[PDB]
Amino acid sequence: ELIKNYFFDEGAYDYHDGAYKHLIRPKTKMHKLIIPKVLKADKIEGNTTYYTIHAQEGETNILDGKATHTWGYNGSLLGPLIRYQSGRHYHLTLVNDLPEVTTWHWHGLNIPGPIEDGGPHAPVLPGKSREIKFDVNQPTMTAWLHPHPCPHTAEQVWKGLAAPVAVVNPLDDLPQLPHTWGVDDIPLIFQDRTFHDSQWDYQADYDMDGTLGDTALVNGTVNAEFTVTRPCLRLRVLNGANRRELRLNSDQNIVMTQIASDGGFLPHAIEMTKIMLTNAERAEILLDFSDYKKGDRIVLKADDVPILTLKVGEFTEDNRRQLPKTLKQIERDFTGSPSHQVIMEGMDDSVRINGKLYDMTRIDDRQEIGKNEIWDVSNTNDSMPGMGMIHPLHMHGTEFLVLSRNGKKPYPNEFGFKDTVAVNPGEHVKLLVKFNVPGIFMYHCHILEHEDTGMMAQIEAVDPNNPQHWNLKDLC
Amino acid sequence: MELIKNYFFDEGAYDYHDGAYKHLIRPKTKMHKLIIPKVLKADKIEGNTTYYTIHAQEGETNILDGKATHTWGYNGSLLGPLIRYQSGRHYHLTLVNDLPEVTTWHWHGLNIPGPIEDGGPHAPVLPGKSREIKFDVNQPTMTAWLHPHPCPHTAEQVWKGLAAPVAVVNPLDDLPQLPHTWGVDDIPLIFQDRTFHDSQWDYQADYDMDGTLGDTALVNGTVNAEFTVTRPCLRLRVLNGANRRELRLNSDQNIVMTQIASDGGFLPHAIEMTKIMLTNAERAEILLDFSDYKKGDRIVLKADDVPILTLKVGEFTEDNRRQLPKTLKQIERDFTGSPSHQVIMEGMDDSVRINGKLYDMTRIDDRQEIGKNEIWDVSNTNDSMPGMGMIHPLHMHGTEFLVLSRNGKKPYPNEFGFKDTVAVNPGEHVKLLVKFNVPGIFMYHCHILEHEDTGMMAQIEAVDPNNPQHWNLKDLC
Ligand SMILES: [Cu+2]
Ligand SMILES: [Cu+2]
Ligand SMILES: [Cu+2]
Ligand SMILES: [Cu+2]
Ligand SMILES: [Cu+2]
Ligand SMILES: [Cu+2]
Ligand SMILES: [Cu+2]
Ligand SMILES: [Cu+2]
Repeated sequence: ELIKNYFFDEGAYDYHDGAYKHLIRPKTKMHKLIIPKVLKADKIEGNTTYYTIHAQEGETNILDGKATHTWGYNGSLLGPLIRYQSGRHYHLTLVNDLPEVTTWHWHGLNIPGPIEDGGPHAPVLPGKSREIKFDVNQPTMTAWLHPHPCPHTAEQVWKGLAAPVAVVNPLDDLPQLPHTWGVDDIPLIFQDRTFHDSQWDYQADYDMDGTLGDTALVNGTVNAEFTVTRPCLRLRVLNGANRRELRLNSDQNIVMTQIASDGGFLPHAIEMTKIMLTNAERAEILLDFSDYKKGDRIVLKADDVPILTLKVGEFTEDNRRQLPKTLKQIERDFTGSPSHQVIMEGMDDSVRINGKLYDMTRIDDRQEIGKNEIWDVSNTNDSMPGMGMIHPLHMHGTEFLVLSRNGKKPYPNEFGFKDTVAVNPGEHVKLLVKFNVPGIFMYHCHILEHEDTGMMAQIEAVDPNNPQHWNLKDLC
Repeated sequence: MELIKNYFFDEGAYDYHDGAYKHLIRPKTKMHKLIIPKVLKADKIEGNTTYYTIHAQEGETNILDGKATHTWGYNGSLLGPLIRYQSGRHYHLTLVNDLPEVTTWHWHGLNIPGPIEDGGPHAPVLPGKSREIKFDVNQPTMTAWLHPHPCPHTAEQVWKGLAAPVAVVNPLDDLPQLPHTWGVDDIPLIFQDRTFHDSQWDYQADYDMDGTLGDTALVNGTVNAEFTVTRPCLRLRVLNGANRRELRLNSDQNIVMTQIASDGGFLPHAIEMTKIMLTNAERAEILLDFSDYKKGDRIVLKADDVPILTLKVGEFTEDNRRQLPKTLKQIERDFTGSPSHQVIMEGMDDSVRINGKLYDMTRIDDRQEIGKNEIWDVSNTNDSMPGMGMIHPLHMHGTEFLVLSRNGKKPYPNEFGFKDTVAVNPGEHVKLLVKFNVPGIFMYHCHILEHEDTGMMAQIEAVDPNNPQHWNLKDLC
């Protein structure tokens, strides 16, 4: 009934690789946890909400010595909480104030591709800016924004470009849940970085099988501590490393109630003392500190290494509210042969999707919008422990259902919608996919060095009432 | 603890189930700034007595952005000002009539001597003439209101534009933690439905015996109302002052409403909810909190899927949040036994009848000794079969009462506090606990005003056993 173990096949974990790097608990002061500021609108005129977002340089005190040269959204590093609302329209002004081209990929949002998507087709030259419009129609969930150029996605994210996104659909939201951002409701944006005189050098730490960093960050903070002012606490976890798998445990094995995955809430909640997330996998979780006095620390650790210390303070309210046994209604009853097939293969430099690398001008698949197709994403690495690797399939422009893993029921927290799934070596994952808008989307391994090296294919979501010519140019 | 994500009353008997119901049309005008009713300044304070003058008058109000709209109003063109009382005080009121027909001043909420001070259908003020009245006030901290209650034009007159919010602060039960800065962190939300004929209100045209409905929603006589929130906590004093329309208040972002009070003062404990339903005259004081909102973000409040008020978040000047006690007000509720009174509300359209009889102004329909706690059994004999039924709100003059039971089950979560107006669903027996404090003749009537007019009104005598006053009843109607 209670889960006390990490989910994916241990034999293929990251630490088996020959160029892994353990996390080093840094000898710095416990820093206070940085909450990303809420992005105010520039104006509201109707059902349209206006947003401006500068991607810009800056210097951030992360260590207690020098500043660190960082890139960031509307800031020095990282980015603000960008709230959307299902059933609204949004005009965004994407300013580029970096010295190289960037994009704005809305990892989670189901908006037209490839321009709004912010995939490798929506470049913004330095100095220049861009405007975009899109409706939003999807469930209540946590998304995020990262650059997705070609082929420098990895470098950019490393530099410090990431930002949490919150998409509240009034129709499936639970406002019982802690919603006081910063107090009872916080992000946990896990990242791994190496410091060279308090500076991040991507070129130095680069590895084509995934760039690892010896120090863990949390919302751009190191040795982060957070004072819990309230009994319930909703963490919105996110692995935004380039490769590192996030193995989240606690030093007192506090029960984590996972209420949501990437693409919205789970049918039912899932209690567990530990959790593994691959790159870009989100998890919304609830902890309860009723049975703790004041001053008691609860350390959260990536693997062996502390990353966030939850210090119990004087509770101001009681913010515990009854939840429904069924968090969200989802039809899962769908059988039949897969009408699509994705064969992820190779490691290091052998990374390829269905034998091919990425061609920006090519369409690699087509699927009618609105229809429920079944995909078969697989991984042909060596299952023999140590030989294998865990690739996470991400798909733009859609949330999908995990139906099965090699015929068997998916892990207990995979019944809810997902836009990012882990694929173990020798595993056939069968997904149920439906595209709501039309347009060109990507599907790619979300280890960002694999993406850069061509583990990226495109799909056209076709409207049957508007066959569209796509004139797609290569940009690299 | 749970969060209420639903209205309360039986959906099968909602207003929209009427054959000739009218959906609310969002009117196509410019967003208007919400009109806050000015404070009623005293005319003089000498001692424990505060002097008040109130002219009911005509005028012309800019509601739509084209032509003016002929309105009736208290000390103004439309509606009226915030009238403040204070428990344990005496008040001399000069009620001036500057209308072209007879009106009264019914103080809906106040527990003052009937039927002259009450402003019931016995306290007419002929045009041009005026009246003076004296009364103490001794009741809890609560939101009341003033509407005209003549025979039988109560409905017409309210429609013309006669209403006013009333605030009664008893020092003994008042919570000064709560936002008290009227116009800033503390505002009314007087919901009214009206139809415009070339920017003009025609009651006669829109009249229906089963309740007059209007295609446009007003809020403090404002249309497309916006209000700038200059502060984190905001205390709305919600009031349905329509003739029939039931106010189903919801938000498109499901902001939690913490109900602190009902009609007759505060609730024992606060009640969080994302939605709420109020029948006519039912008042609800609620708290919204905008902590988790940046600046510029709109929060729409809508009546049954039609916006009525846009709360725009502005630059907070203060933090006005203050910890509230788990118990907002202590109330004895433990009271058993057989009902010593019975009210049988029956009929729709013009079948409206209390215990089989219509309204007779010269007849006393019941008697109860003051001070004592009697139990009533208000009920409704409409058809429970969905569609076929109607929700009648029982109002009683001169008293606040406690809802004990609804068909033997506990009352809705926000009905433990005192009330002067209760909804009665079809097939429902509501058992109330009532006590009159002053003596005098009071009404009890359905507060759909076109029923009150057709004659869904009965009278009760509140009898002082020690000092009876002989009652001779004459009809003006
Ligand atoms: Cu994405
Ligand atoms: Cu991504
Ligand atoms: Cu991507
Ligand atoms: Cu890969
Ligand atoms: Cu009334
Ligand atoms: Cu009354
Ligand atoms: Cu009345
Ligand atoms: Cu009635």
